[PDB]
Amino acid sequence: CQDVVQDVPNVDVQMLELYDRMSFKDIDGGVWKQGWNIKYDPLKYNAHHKLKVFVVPHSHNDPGWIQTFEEYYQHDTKHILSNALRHLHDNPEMKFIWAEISYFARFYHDLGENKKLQMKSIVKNGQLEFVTGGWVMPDEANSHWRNVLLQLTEGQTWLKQFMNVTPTASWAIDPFGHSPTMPYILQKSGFKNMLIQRTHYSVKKELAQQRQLEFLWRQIWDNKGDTALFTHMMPFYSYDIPHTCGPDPKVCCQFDFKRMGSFGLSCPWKVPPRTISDQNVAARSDLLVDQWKKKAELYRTNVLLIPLGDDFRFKQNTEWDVQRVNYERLFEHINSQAHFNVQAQFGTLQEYFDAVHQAERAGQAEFPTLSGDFFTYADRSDNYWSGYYTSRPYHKRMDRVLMHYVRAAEMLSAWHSWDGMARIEERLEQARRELSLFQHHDGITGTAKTHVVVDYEQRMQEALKACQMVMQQSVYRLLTKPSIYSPDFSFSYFTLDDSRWPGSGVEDSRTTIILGEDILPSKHVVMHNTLPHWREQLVDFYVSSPFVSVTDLANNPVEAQVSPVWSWHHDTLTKTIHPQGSTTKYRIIFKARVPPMGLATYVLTISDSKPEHTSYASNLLLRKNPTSLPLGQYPEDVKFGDPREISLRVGNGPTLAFSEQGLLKSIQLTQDSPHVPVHFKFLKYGVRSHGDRSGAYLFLPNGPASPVELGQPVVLVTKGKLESSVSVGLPSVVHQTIMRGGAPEIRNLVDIGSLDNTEIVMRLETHIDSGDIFYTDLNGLQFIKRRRLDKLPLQANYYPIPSGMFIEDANTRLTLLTGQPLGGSSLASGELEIMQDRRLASDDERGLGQGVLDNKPVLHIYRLVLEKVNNCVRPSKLHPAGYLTSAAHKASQSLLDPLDKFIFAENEWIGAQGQFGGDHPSAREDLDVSVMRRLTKSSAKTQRVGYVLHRTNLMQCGTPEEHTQKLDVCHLLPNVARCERTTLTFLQNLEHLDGMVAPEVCPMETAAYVSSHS
Ligand SMILES: *[C@@H]1O[C@H](CO)[C@@H](O)[C@H](O)[C@H]1NC(C)=O
Ligand SMILES: [Zn+2]
Repeated sequence: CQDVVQDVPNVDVQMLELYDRMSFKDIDGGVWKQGWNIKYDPLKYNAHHKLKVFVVPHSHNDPGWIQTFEEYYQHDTKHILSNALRHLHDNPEMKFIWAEISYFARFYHDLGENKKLQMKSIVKNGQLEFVTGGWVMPDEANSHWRNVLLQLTEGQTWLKQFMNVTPTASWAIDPFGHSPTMPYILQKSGFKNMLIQRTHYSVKKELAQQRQLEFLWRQIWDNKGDTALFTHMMPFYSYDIPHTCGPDPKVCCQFDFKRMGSFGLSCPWKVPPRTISDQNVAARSDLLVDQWKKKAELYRTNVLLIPLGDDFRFKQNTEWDVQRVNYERLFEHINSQAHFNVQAQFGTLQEYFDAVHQAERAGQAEFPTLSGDFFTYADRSDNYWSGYYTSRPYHKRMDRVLMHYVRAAEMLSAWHSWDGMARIEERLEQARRELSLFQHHDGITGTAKTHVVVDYEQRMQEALKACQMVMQQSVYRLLTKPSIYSPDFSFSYFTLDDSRWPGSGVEDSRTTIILGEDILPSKHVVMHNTLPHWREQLVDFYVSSPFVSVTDLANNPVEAQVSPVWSWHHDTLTKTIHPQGSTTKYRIIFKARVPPMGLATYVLTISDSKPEHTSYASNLLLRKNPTSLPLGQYPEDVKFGDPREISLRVGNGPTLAFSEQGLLKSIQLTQDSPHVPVHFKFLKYGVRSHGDRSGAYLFLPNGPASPVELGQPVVLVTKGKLESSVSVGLPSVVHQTIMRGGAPEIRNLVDIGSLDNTEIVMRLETHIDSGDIFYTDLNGLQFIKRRRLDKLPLQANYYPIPSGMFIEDANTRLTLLTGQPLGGSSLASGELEIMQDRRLASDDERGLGQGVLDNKPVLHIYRLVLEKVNNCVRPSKLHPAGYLTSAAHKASQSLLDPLDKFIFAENEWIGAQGQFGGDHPSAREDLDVSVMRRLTKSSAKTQRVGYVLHRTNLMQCGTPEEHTQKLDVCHLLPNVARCERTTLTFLQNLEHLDGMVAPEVCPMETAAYVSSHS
C-alpha cells in the first residue's frame, strides 16, 4: 500500500502551489477578453504535419433547471433525440455525443421496436456516442462521492443493458468548478479520458500559457500516479459555439448557423453568420481555420477538439440541416486546399482522445502531471460561484438523508432474494433514480427555479417512502422465525422513526409510541447499523408516558433517560422565541448496541410509576419574566432563573461552558486539562447596493459579516445522565448544543423568514494558530488543504464544505463535521465559519431569472471535535492533503449514517428475534462497506451481490486500536461459488479471486467486488 501521508507527490502542477503564485489580474486580453492575442507560425503545419480537427456536435440538456425534467423532455429533449435519430440515420458522416442518460432512457423506452433498432445501430456504428454515461452530469461541489458513483452506475448499467456500450471518456462542460473526486471514481470505473470546462478564468490563462490544459490528473496524495486520468480542460469562457471555435467570439459566432434570424437567435457581437457558398467559402474558411490554428496553439498535439453545440441544441430538423450542410461545405473546401494543411471532420469525443494518444505514442507530445481541485470557480471579474455551496439548504440536507436511506434499503434487502410480487427491485430503482437525478448541477446546487426545486423535493419524498417500504419489509423478514414469517408485501410492519429529518420544528412527522394499561403495555423497536462494525449510539423515541423502561430481547434491563418534548415558538404576542413542553408526549433515550451491518431488537414497557432503570432529566429555563411550564406526568418540575453562564458535563466526556446567551464559550477535554476558548457566534452578510448582486450562484457580500443582534434570548438547559443540552432561540435560528459523553452535536433549526438579502453564517472563534491555512473536504471523500488568499475577495475564499472542515496548529485542532453540504471558510487565524442559509431578492444574471426567496425551515446538524494533535503523525508542511482523526471520522459517520430506528406497527410481533448479524465480522474502523447491492433478480440461477469497499485514512496519534476481524465481503452470504474484483459500477470483471476471498483495500482506496452464489 502507498503511504498517503509521508510522501509528498512530485507533480508538474499542484493547484494550491499555483494559487499561491498566481496574481489573478483581470485585464482585457483583447478579443479573447480573459487571455491574450494568440499568435502562431503558419509554417507549423504542412503536408507532412497537418492539423487534424474534430468538430463534435453536442446538445447540453439539463435534467431540470428553468423547467422540470418532464417539461424539458416534452418541450425539447424528446424532439432533439427523435431528430438526432433521423438525421444521423440519414447522414452517415454526421456525429453527435450524448451525456444525460436520465433523458435518453426516458426517450428510448417510449420508442417503437423499429426505432429502438435504428437507435442501437447508429450507436453501434459510432455516429451517436455516449460521453460519461451517468444518469446526469453531476454537481462536483456539494455531491457526496457515494451519490456521484450511484448516478454513474445508474446511467452506465442502463447503457450496458440496452445500448451494449460503456463510455470510457467523460464530458463535464457545466458543473460550476471541478473536483478530483471525479477522476478518482472514473479511473476506478474503466475510464481513460475526461473533459472539464468551468474553471477560473485566471487558471485557464495560466495553464494555456504553459500548454498545460491537457494533463494527467492524479489525487493529491498519490505519489506513484496510479490514480492518474488524462484530462482535457477547455480554454475559453463558455462551451457555446462562440467560445469553442477559437479565441474570438465575434468570429466564432458567425459559425453557429442557428443564429441567422428564423430561430430567434442572433450574435451579440453584431456580425451574423452567413450561409456558406462556393462564392464565399474561401474567405469563410480562411477566417475559421485561423481561429482553429489559434486554439491549437494552446495545446500540444496536432489534433484539435472543436465542440459544436449549446443548451438544448439540435432540436429542429432545420437546425440539423443548417449546421451540417454549412460545415460540410467548409470541410470539403478546407480539406481540398493543401495550403491550409488541415483535415477537418465531424467526430466524437472518443475519436478526439484516441487521436491525441496516437500522437502521444508517436512521441510528438508529453503531458504534465497535476493534482488539486478547481474551486472556487469565477467566470468573470469578481463573480465567484460560492453561493451555490449553500443555496436551498433544505434540499442539500435532504440529499444526505436520502443518500443514507438508499444505502440502508439496498443493504437490508440484499440479504435475501425477493419474489417479484414484493416489488423490491421496483422500489429500489425508483429511489436510486430520484436521488441520482438530484445530483444534477442544478439540483443539489440549489440553482433551479422554485417549481423545479419542488419537483426534485417531491421525487425525493417518493424515494424516501420507497426506501422505508423496502427497509421495513426487510427487517420483518430478517427478524421473524422462518416458519412463522407470512408477509403482506403492501403492509407496514414497521414505521421508521427519524429524529433529525425533517426534524423538530420542521415537521411533526414522527409517531408517538402509545402505551397504556388499557390499550398496550409494550412495544418492540429495532435498530439497524449499516456500518461494518459493532456500534453503540443513543437513540430516542416519543412515548405517551414518562414511566417507560427498556429491555433487550433477553429481557436485560437497559439504562434509559426520559426528557420532555420541547418545541420552540415565535410568540407573536410577547414578541419572544421560547420553548413549550408537551404534556402528553415524552422522549425516552437509551444506548442501542447493534451488530456490524445488523439489527438489534429492544422493548419499551410502561409502568404505573418511575421504573428502576429510567432516570429523568432536569430542565432549567433561563430568561427574565418567566412563566410556568407544566409537563403533565413528567416527574421533575421545570426550574427558572435569570440568564447566566453555565457549564455542563455528560459522563466522562468534555466539560462545556456557555455564555448567558446560550452559546458555547469553551471546551475542557479532561478534568485536568484547561478550558480551551471555542466561541460560537452568528453573523450576517448582506448584498451590494451597487454593481453585481448575489443570487443563487454568486456570493457577492457587501463586506465582512456583521454580528446578529441577539438581544436577551431564552435559553433552555436540559441535564440528564445520558444526554444534556443547551438550546437558545436566536433570531432566525434555534441553536442547540447536545452532549452525550463525547464530542458535542450541534443542531440549528434555521428559519431565515422574510429577512431579504441576508446570508446567515455560523462562526467559531478560537486561539488556534492556524494562520491562513484550513482544510475542507471534497465530496466526503478526502480533505484538501486550503490557503486563505487576501489577494482574492472574500467570496473567493469560500469553499464547499460537503461533510467537514478543520483548522489546526502544532498542538490543537478543531474539526466541524456536517450532515449537509454548505459553504464555508476560515477568514482569520483560529476561525471556522459555515453558511446556514441565504435569502436573496435579486437574480444574479446567469439565466435563472429569479432570486432565492423560497426558503423554508431546515434542521442542520453537526459534530464539533476539539482535539490535541501534537502527538499525531501528520503530513509534512508541503503535503496538499489533510486527514481526520478516529474521533472526527466516527463523528462524521454518526451524522451521515446513523442507526436506523423501526417501530413495530401491530400490537404483537409473533416469532420476533432479538438480533441479526451477530456473526458479521467487525471490520477495522477506517473500512466501510459503502454499498451492498444484490445485482440479480430471484429468477437467476446464480445470484450475484456487489459490494463497494472504501478505506479512508485516519491519523495515527498513539492509540493502540486493536481487536478487529478481517472483512471478506465475498463470504457474507453463504454458498459462494466465485469472487471477482470489478469496476466500481460492477460492469466489468477485473480479477478472479482465488479462495473466493475479497481482500481489504489500502488507505484512500475504493474497490468493488461481486460474489456469486449457487
Ligand atoms: C456487444 O458488443 C460486443 C463488442 O465487443 C459484441 O461482441 C457483442 O456481440 C455485443 N452484444 C450485443 C448484441 O449487444
Ligand atoms: Zn447545465
